[PDB]
Amino acid sequence: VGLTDLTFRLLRESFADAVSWVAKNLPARPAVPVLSGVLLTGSDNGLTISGFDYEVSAEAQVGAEIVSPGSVLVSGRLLSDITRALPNKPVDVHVEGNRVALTCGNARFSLPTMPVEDYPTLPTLPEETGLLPAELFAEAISQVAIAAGRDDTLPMLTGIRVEILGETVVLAATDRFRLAVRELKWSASSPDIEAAVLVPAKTLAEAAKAGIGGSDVRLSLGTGPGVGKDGLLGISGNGKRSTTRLLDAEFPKFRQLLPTEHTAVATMDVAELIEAIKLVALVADRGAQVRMEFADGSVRLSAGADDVGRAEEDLVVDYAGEPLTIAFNPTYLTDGLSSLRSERVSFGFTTAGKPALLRPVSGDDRPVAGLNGNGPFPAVSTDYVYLLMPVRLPG
Amino acid sequence: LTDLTFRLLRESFADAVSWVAKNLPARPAVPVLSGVLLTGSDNGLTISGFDYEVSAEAQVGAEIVSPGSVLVSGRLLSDITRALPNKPVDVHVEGNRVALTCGNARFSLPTMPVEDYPTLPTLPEETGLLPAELFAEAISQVAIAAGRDDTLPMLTGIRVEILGETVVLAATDRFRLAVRELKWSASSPDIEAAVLVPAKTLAEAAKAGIGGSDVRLSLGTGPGVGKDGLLGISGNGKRSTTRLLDAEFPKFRQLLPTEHTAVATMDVAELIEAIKLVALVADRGAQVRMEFADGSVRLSAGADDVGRAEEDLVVDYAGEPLTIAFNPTYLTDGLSSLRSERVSFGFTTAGKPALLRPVSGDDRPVAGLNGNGPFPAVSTDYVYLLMPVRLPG
Repeated sequence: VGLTDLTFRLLRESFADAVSWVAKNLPARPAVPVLSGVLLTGSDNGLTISGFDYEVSAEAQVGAEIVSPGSVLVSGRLLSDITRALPNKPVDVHVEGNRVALTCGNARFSLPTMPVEDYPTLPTLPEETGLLPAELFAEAISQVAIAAGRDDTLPMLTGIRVEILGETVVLAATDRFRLAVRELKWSASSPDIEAAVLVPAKTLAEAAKAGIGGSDVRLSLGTGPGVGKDGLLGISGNGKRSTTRLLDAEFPKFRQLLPTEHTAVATMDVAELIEAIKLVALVADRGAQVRMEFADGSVRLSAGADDVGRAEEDLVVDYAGEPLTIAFNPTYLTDGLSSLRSERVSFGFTTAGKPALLRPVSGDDRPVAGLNGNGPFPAVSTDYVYLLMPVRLPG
Repeated sequence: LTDLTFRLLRESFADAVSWVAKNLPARPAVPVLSGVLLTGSDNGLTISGFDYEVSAEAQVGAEIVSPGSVLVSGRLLSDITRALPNKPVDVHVEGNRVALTCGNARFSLPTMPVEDYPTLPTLPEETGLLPAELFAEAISQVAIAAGRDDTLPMLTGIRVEILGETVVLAATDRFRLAVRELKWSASSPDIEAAVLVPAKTLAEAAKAGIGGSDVRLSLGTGPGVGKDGLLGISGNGKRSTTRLLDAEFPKFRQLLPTEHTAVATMDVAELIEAIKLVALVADRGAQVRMEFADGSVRLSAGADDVGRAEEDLVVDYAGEPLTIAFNPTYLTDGLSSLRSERVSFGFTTAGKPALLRPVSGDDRPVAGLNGNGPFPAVSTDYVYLLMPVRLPG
């Protein structure tokens, strides 16, 4: 259907990219068989590939000499496999009605065709709500996404919380053992904009790589009194764009959970501390736990087991407060430590049954008021925080 | 008096240890066998592993400040040895526990009873030797064609045949035959037996031949090359033994073509890419087909969607038009192994094995109207024989 049949000439380099970006979303085995197709559409002077699985929906637009408009549905994985395995010659697509003739050099393909009238019109895309640099959005989404619950038996934990307080945005995710919070400055579209939504975590992290080009990605939730309404979020920028259906769940109150002051405060090198963790945990005890003895200007981490496999390492910590001994799940620990994206790290303990607080450290800012070992230290502002619960094992 | 203790460079300790755990992997049957055995003596340390089939043993130069031996869990040692800094490592048996120390890293590993470890095999007398890099190349070329399936051994081994001065390697999964011909320096120029060694055990030992620049097979010598039911690869610091396989192996020289009705010659590079591409639509991967005509071949797979792909490339061909079908993996496996610039096919009919062999420089490549009627087999040191394929309706 359409009247004519689609035919075009794309550069392959460009065809292959556009196609993979669309299959990287909506993977899996879609529920209704049709949804496994992608949709190519020639018009104006550009081609648009489109995918849709009812939750997410991607769509790329590449510049291609179309020598005849139309649209066709063709199996999506097959197109992606072929597009990546082809030479680097220009590729000649041409619908011979019911079959797609694909040609690139002396390679010739005859793919079957899916009924382009069972494809259910991918969503529209709410009105722009603001924008921010693409590389910064990526960094910010990775930092927060680690702490998101990967388990499907329970959503809510599976989302990133996006809160907009016009001009600043804050990202937060949590699996119940970690909290990652990122604070951000974007260019809003209505400087009095003010809502908060919950978007599925992977859908969002995936779209943080369609932000390499664009050098400026744009969130589209809605504008004004209808930012919530319109049950979805839209990431656009460069040639790519996507929508993900928002998550209808309430998310931990969460500012309540942060420390106001810390009884102890440490500061060692991230590099060294990671290596030291990956090493003592080899004997870990099914990987369960690593422990940190904090004293004077040194910390001794140590795991050990049912063989009593015992390992320990000592490194120098710029410490302040009374000797403290705390235990962490070693993965949660290194996850947080990778994310700080910094040279060195700063721990903030209340007691040893209460969340440690990791945040980054670049240059000797503070210290400053870190001499008075005998009593509470200030929280101190920061744009990235990782809150890590301490761990317990049974006998 | 005191228990083993020593000082190794880590770089050297880590290598020696991994080489011993790369063999005898899995979950050994008797629990003890999961340990490795460190032994200090003379002025060298030797790690030893053993699983009843294979048995490796590396020897590294280490300042031992006290001789002895201890058994410690093998995977744990390998994990630790690879995760340690680059400082010198201080092992020291505090009897019942091994104290391992490398910088400010300190480990206290448990100890296994070194008297349940069952004395690893002795190693038959040297039978010959050949360059290590050539032995590796030759083992990879022949090993692809070996059957990976355990329901049936025999297909699982490489056939090593020695005809003093020349050795030949052969493996087969029943659909491919790879044969490699080799010149080594024997120990008794009238040496003459043939044995079957498990295929992986041998390919694994083809990487403990990077150093040594000269690896040495030890089956026995004279009238007792067969007897002594095992093979021994040594060289550099490493050495291993593998228990030989007691099976008869396809008669196999019978299966080669004397003459070919057709003979083709195209570029290996182009042909591989072309195969990997048309097989995307392959039909569960089952088959690729080659139409041979004049000076061009058109490969093409297609399916139940009829997913149809095809590509045309230029073949230096000689004989009457032929159309043959191969399993595409078997095909590219063979094609990788030729280790050559270009390839030469040798077809009898189209229900009979093609013959792949390498081509470097215009020695004989069609060479015109030889011609049409039968072509010569032509000697070669590496041959890949690939059965054509059939699918059911």
